[PDB]
Amino acid sequence: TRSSRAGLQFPVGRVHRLLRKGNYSERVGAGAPVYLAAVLEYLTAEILELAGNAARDNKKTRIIPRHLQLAIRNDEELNKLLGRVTIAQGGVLPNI
DNA sequence: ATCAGAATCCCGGTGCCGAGGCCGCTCAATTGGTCGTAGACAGCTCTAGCACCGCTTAAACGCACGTACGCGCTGTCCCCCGCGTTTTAACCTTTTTGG
Repeated sequence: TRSSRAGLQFPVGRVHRLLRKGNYSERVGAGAPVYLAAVLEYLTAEILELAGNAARDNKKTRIIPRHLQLAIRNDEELNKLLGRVTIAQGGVLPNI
């Protein structure tokens, strides 16, 4: 599989097919889906790292939307990235 | 009815084939940088004054804190219905002594 060749866990074939069927360009090079999969995997790893930290901070072993909201709004770079999104059941940060 | 497990089929991966998109080189010449001189309106330094921001006092009145009462999403009382057995009716049948 093309994920194994790149040492990845995200799919390369699926992403290539979505880029192909998304009406983005006439043709798609072979180095774009690998790079994009790597970026997405890095970003999800960062998100899940901070959300797991936030869930342990609450002494829970399973991540809920509240911990995702806390991880997002507590990280400056992520909170700047996800500045317009609202998370259902995410709540708000404690701020008086 | 969702969740876990068995069977298979279709979509990701291998194989091979073609055509062109784009990399590369080379050439043109526009425009962007670079400087220099001259002019003068704009910036600036400063002075001076006052008006507006900020602190302080007062008033009150209208939100919060609190106890008493209100209301449409959920608990009791009943208008409505299909269906049962019943009540009521028009009808048919049979026979009218013995010798």
